[PDB]
Amino acid sequence: MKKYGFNFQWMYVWEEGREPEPPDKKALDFLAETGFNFVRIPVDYRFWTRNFDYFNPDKKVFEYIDLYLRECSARNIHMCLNLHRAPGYCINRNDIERDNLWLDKRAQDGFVYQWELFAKRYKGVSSKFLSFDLVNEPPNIGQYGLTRENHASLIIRTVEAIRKIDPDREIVIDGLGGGNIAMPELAHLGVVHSGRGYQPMALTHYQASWWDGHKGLPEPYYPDLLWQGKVWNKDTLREYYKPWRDLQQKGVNVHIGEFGCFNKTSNDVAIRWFEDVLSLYKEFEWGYSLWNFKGPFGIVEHGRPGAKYEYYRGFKVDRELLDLLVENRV
Repeated sequence: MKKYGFNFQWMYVWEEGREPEPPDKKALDFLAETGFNFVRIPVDYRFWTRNFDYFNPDKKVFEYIDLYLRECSARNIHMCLNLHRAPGYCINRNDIERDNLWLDKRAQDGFVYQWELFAKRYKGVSSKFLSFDLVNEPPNIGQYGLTRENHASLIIRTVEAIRKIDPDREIVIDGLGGGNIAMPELAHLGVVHSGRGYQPMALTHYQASWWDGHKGLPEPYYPDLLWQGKVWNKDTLREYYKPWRDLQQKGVNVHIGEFGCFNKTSNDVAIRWFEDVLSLYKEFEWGYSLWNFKGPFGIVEHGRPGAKYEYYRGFKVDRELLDLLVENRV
């Protein structure tokens, strides 16, 4: 059974005094009632770590993760725990970190220790219900000193550390270059390779303040969107996914950990793009997880101009988008 669901930001970004959110049981009920069976939980290690003191985690905070797992499992939903901001790295505001995970031994030791903590805490929980997504969207080769070699070495070290404690724990790794680049060098590790559905960024992240490349972009149109001297359409998406498909043909399990469109793009344009990526996922037999359930990248009153919402099982949803998400499952 393929994994279809949503990412939830309950413990996504830490701020002084901010407590992680309780699981959104009503949202989880919606997922269960509409056939979704997957939830990705990207977390900020600062929720349990003070001033980079990696080896002194506040384990009391893990009770929230226990709760998320319990509520997901009760509704037959698989939970994928991800370190979004990990010791020494976050794709967003990496400058806030003291260390650099890709080169610093102290950060790597802290990172491995975090994963060993979770491996020990959840040893015995079936992979049917729980998987570990090591680190969200690693940077581009040449950024922060990352190379395919040192990234692979760190992933292998972490995977071996987790497996020494719990050999049955399913592990997921994100593609390089912000989840865009396939990793044939890690194909034999027996882990899920997780890609993304945000291309073309000119469409999905149009007017997204956190994305530097949004500067000077024209109002998105689709298909055949001209961006960076390249025309984007379904054929271009196939080219983009080819390296991932080549790996899947070799026996590697692939999944789309995050995908979606921001809420500044015209809805007709967004829907047209969704039809292409989702039809490709169906053809490839890939599972997928939308970035938001509620929010700009979600199905509940996202806000795109032209969109219409209707009450359905507890929420005001974009029925057209919800239908597309359901129709492309295999």
